[PDB]
Amino acid sequence: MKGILGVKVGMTRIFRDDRAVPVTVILAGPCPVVQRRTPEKDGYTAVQLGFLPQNPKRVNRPLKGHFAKAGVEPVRILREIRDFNPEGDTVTVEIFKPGERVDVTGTSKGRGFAGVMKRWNFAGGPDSHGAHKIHRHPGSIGNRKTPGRVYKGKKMAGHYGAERVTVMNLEVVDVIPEENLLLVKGAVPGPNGGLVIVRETKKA
Amino acid sequence: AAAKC
Amino acid sequence: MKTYVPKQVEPRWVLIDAEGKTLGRLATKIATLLRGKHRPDWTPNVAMGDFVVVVNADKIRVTGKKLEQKIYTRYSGYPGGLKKIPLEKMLATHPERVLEHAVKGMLPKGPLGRRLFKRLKVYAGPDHPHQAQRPEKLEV
Amino acid sequence: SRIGRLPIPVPKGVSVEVAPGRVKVKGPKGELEVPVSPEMRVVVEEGVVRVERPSDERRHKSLHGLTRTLIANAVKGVSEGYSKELLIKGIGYRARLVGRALELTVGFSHPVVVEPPEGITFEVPEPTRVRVSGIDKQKVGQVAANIRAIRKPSAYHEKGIYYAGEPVRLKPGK
Amino acid sequence: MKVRASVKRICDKCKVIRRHGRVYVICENPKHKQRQG
RNA sequence: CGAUGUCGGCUCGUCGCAUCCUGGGGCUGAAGAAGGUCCCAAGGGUUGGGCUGUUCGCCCAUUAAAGCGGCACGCGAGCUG
RNA sequence: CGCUGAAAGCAUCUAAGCGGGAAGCCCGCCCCAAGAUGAGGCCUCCCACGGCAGCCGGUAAGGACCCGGGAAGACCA
Ligand SMILES: [Mg+2]
Ligand SMILES: [Mg+2]
Ligand SMILES: [Mg+2]
Ligand SMILES: [Mg+2]
Ligand SMILES: [Mg+2]
Ligand SMILES: [Mg+2]
Ligand SMILES: [Mg+2]
Ligand SMILES: [Mg+2]
Ligand SMILES: [Mg+2]
Ligand SMILES: [Mg+2]
Ligand SMILES: [Mg+2]
Ligand SMILES: [Mg+2]
Ligand SMILES: [Mg+2]
Ligand SMILES: [Mg+2]
Ligand SMILES: [Mg+2]
Ligand SMILES: [Mg+2]
Ligand SMILES: [Mg+2]
Ligand SMILES: [Mg+2]
Ligand SMILES: [Mg+2]
Ligand SMILES: [Mg+2]
Ligand SMILES: [Mg+2]
Ligand SMILES: [Mg+2]
Ligand SMILES: [Mg+2]
Ligand SMILES: [Mg+2]
Ligand SMILES: [Mg+2]
Ligand SMILES: [Mg+2]
Ligand SMILES: [Mg+2]
Ligand SMILES: [Mg+2]
Ligand SMILES: [Mg+2]
Ligand SMILES: [Mg+2]
Ligand SMILES: [Mg+2]
Ligand SMILES: [Mg+2]
Ligand SMILES: [Mg+2]
Ligand SMILES: [Mg+2]
Ligand SMILES: [Mg+2]
Ligand SMILES: [Mg+2]
Ligand SMILES: [Mg+2]
Ligand SMILES: [Mg+2]
Ligand SMILES: [Mg+2]
Ligand SMILES: [Mg+2]
Ligand SMILES: [Mg+2]
Ligand SMILES: [Mg+2]
Ligand SMILES: [Mg+2]
Ligand SMILES: [Mg+2]
Ligand SMILES: [Mg+2]
Ligand SMILES: [Mg+2]
Ligand SMILES: [Mg+2]
Ligand SMILES: [Mg+2]
Ligand SMILES: [Mg+2]
Ligand SMILES: [Mg+2]
Ligand SMILES: [Mg+2]
Ligand SMILES: [Mg+2]
Ligand SMILES: [Mg+2]
Ligand SMILES: [Mg+2]
Ligand SMILES: [Mg+2]
Ligand SMILES: [Mg+2]
Ligand SMILES: [Mg+2]
Ligand SMILES: [Mg+2]
Ligand SMILES: [Mg+2]
Ligand SMILES: [Mg+2]
Ligand SMILES: [Mg+2]
Ligand SMILES: [Mg+2]
Ligand SMILES: [Mg+2]
Ligand SMILES: [Mg+2]
Ligand SMILES: [Mg+2]
Ligand SMILES: [Mg+2]
Ligand SMILES: [Mg+2]
Ligand SMILES: [Mg+2]
Ligand SMILES: [Mg+2]
Ligand SMILES: [Mg+2]
Ligand SMILES: [Mg+2]
Ligand SMILES: [Mg+2]
Ligand SMILES: [Mg+2]
Ligand SMILES: [Mg+2]
Ligand SMILES: [Mg+2]
Ligand SMILES: [Mg+2]
Ligand SMILES: [Mg+2]
Ligand SMILES: [Mg+2]
Ligand SMILES: [Mg+2]
Ligand SMILES: [Mg+2]
Ligand SMILES: [Mg+2]
Ligand SMILES: [Mg+2]
Ligand SMILES: [Zn+2]
Repeated sequence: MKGILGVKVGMTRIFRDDRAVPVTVILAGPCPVVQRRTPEKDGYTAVQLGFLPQNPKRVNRPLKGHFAKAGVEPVRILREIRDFNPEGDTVTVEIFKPGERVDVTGTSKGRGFAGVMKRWNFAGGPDSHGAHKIHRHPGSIGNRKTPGRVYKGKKMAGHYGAERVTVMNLEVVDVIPEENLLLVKGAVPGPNGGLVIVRETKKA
Repeated sequence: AAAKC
Repeated sequence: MKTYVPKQVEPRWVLIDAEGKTLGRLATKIATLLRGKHRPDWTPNVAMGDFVVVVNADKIRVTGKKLEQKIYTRYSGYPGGLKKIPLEKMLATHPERVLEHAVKGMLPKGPLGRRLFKRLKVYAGPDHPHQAQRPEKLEV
Repeated sequence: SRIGRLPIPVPKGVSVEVAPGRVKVKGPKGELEVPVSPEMRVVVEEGVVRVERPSDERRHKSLHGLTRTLIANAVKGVSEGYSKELLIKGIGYRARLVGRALELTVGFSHPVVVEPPEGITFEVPEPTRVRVSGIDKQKVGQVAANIRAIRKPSAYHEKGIYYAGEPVRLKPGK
Repeated sequence: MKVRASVKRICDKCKVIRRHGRVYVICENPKHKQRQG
C-alpha cells in the first residue's frame, strides 16, 4: 500500500493508440517522510508525509520542533498514508508506473446550502397544473400518527459538498517524473489547486 | 374548506 | 434517635476471577458488591460500594445453547438500525462486554446506578492494570 | 444386540495408550488420537481394548457403542490402513496423477485437480480407477466423497464418478 | 423434499428420523423424503 | 360531533414477507433446453405508454421481473382537486 | 448435501465429533465519528511568575480580535 500527497492541476486529454484519453493532471512529488507510525509506538503502521515547502516565518514553535526531529524543511501539509513504509526518506511519483490503478481522495466542491433536488436528485414538484409554490419542494416527509416522527438520516435540504470524497480505480496514464506530474484517467474530486491523495487501488 | 358529508 | 448515616470512607478494591463461572450468577454478586449492600452501614443514596476488578472475563461460562442463541441487540435510531450480535460473536470480538452488559442490567437505573457501573473494571485475560490499588482477591 | 461391550482385537504390534478423554493408537502405518467421553472408560488388556459405560442411560449407551467403534477404526487404521476405490464412467472420462495430485477429466470445459491432504494418498491404477488410501477412516471417506461430488453419477446415464460396489440406478429419459 | 405438517411413512422402506430438532422421513425412493414444517 | 379533512393522483419514503425477479436448494410424470412444485432467502431490483377522476381492470411495446401487503386504506399546517 | 457414528449387531448428516453450502449474515469497500463524559493514542512547543485543589494580576507557548480575501459560506464556521 503506497501513497503520496498531491495537488489537482487541471484536466486535459491526451492521445494514445488513436484514442482521446480524458486525464486529470496531479502534481504529487515530492513528499518527505516526516514521521513513521509504528506498532510499537503508535499501535499501527503509517508514514506521515509532508508536501509543499512553507515560509518558515509562518510556522509556529510546536510545528518547527516537529519538523526538526525529522531534519526536514517546514512543510504546508501533513497527511499520513496508512500502512505504507517507504524505503527512503522521500516519496515521489516514481512509486507509480503507467498502467497501474490508483484511488484518489479529495475535497469535493462545496454547494453550500443545497436543495433537495440538487443534493438528493429529488423530483421536486410539477411546474404547472396548479402546483402551488412547491416546484422544488421535497413533498411528504413522513406518515401520520404512527410513527408520528421523521426517520434519522432523512434526505433533506442542507449543506452539500466540501466533504471528503474518494474516487477509486483510476488508470495511471503517464508519470512525468522531472516535473513531479502524475496523469490519471478520468475525474478527481475538488477544484483546481485542491489537495489530493493518491493511493494504490484497493480494487482487484 | 371542504366538507365531511 | 435517628438512623446512623456514614461519613465518606475510602472504598475497598476487590478482584474476582471469572474463569468457568456462570455469567448471570457472577453478575448478581458483582452488582451486590457495587451497591455495597454487603456492608452493614449501607446507604441507598451514595456510592459506597466496592470497586470490582474481574480478570478472565473471556472465560465466562454459560449453560444451554446460549453461545449461539443469546442475542445482544443494538438500535441506532435509523430505519433498520436493529443490530443482532450472538453471544459467541461478542465473546470472540469484545468478550468483556458480556459480563459488563450482565452487570449493568442488574444495577439501579439513574445517576447513582451509572456511577456504580463505572466502579466495575472488567478484563479479558489473566491480567489487569490496577496493581496500584492492590485489589483483594475474593472468591464467589 | 451390542457394540460397546464387544472387545477390540489389537494386532501385534499395535500399542493403545489411554489418557483423559483421548486414546492414542500407534501402529506400523502411523498414529491416531481418538477423543473419547470422560464418562466412558477405555481398558487396555492383552492384545485387547475394551470400553465400559458407567450406567444404562441413553447418553451412556450411545457414547459406549460410539467410543468402541472409534477406537476399533483407529486400531485398524494404523495396521491395515483404509482405502476406497472410485470408478469413473463416461466416454471421455479418465483420470491421471500429476505428481501427488489427482487430475480428473470428467466432461467439464476444464480439468479438475484434487490435491491430497496429509495422510491421503491417491493411486490411479487405470484411467478409470482412482484409489484413496490413508489411516484415518473418516478422512479417507471424506476425501473420497469430495472426489465423487466433482461429477456425481448421472440420473439418466452411466456417467460420472462412482464408488466401488456402488449400484447404477438410472431412469428412462424418453 | 415434501414439507408438511403430517409426515408419515409412505412405503415400507421409509424411515422416520429426528435430526436437528425436526422430523424427517427418508427413503430409497426420493419422492418420499419428508420434512416436518 | 366547543371538528380526528374524507377518493385518486404527485412527491417522499419506510417496513412486512405469504418472494415477481435475481442467488441457493429438494422432488419431478427432471434426456438436454425450458417448465411445474415445494423449501431457504427481504440485499438489491421491480419499465414506458392508450382508456377512465378513478382505485381496480383491460390493452400496446418491452422486461430478469413488470410482487402483494402495513404505515390514520402512509403522506392536503407537503402540492393537487 | 455429506463424512465418520451409536442409541438400536442393521440402518441413521447427530445423539460425541467433522465437512460442504445463498444476491442474504459478519468482515472487507466508501463516508462520519473520542460529548466513546468509557471524553483514547502519538509527535512537537511553553514552563516551576508575582500578591492575603481558592482569589488577584502581569506573562509563556499559543490563541482570538481587526483587516485583504477564498470553487469555504445564509449568519456562524
Ligand atoms: Mg481537493
Ligand atoms: Mg485530504
Ligand atoms: Mg473544496
Ligand atoms: Mg461538481
Ligand atoms: Mg458555495
Ligand atoms: Mg429542491
Ligand atoms: Mg439534480
Ligand atoms: Mg446530488
Ligand atoms: Mg418530476
Ligand atoms: Mg421538474
Ligand atoms: Mg412554475
Ligand atoms: Mg389552486
Ligand atoms: Mg404552498
Ligand atoms: Mg408557481
Ligand atoms: Mg413539500
Ligand atoms: Mg395527523
Ligand atoms: Mg392524513
Ligand atoms: Mg411514536
Ligand atoms: Mg461545509
Ligand atoms: Mg461522496
Ligand atoms: Mg476497468
Ligand atoms: Mg503513453
Ligand atoms: Mg513541476
Ligand atoms: Mg444512630
Ligand atoms: Mg459466581
Ligand atoms: Mg449506595
Ligand atoms: Mg454504593
Ligand atoms: Mg452454549
Ligand atoms: Mg424504580
Ligand atoms: Mg396426507
Ligand atoms: Mg435409508
Ligand atoms: Mg366528530
Ligand atoms: Mg377548541
Ligand atoms: Mg378541541
Ligand atoms: Mg377546532
Ligand atoms: Mg409501500
Ligand atoms: Mg418464507
Ligand atoms: Mg429464485
Ligand atoms: Mg433457482
Ligand atoms: Mg433442466
Ligand atoms: Mg424433455
Ligand atoms: Mg426447482
Ligand atoms: Mg421442499
Ligand atoms: Mg429482497
Ligand atoms: Mg404500467
Ligand atoms: Mg393521445
Ligand atoms: Mg393515463
Ligand atoms: Mg387507470
Ligand atoms: Mg373500474
Ligand atoms: Mg413474461
Ligand atoms: Mg427469467
Ligand atoms: Mg388515507
Ligand atoms: Mg396505499
Ligand atoms: Mg392522504
Ligand atoms: Mg389543502
Ligand atoms: Mg389527498
Ligand atoms: Mg397532515
Ligand atoms: Mg393539518
Ligand atoms: Mg403537515
Ligand atoms: Mg396535521
Ligand atoms: Mg370539483
Ligand atoms: Mg375546478
Ligand atoms: Mg455401523
Ligand atoms: Mg452413514
Ligand atoms: Mg453434534
Ligand atoms: Mg459445516
Ligand atoms: Mg461434500
Ligand atoms: Mg476521518
Ligand atoms: Mg477528546
Ligand atoms: Mg478524531
Ligand atoms: Mg462521568
Ligand atoms: Mg475520568
Ligand atoms: Mg457510554
Ligand atoms: Mg477520563
Ligand atoms: Mg485527547
Ligand atoms: Mg488507542
Ligand atoms: Mg480559531
Ligand atoms: Mg466573506
Ligand atoms: Mg463566515
Ligand atoms: Mg454577522
Ligand atoms: Mg460572511
Ligand atoms: Mg466574527
Ligand atoms: Zn418410502
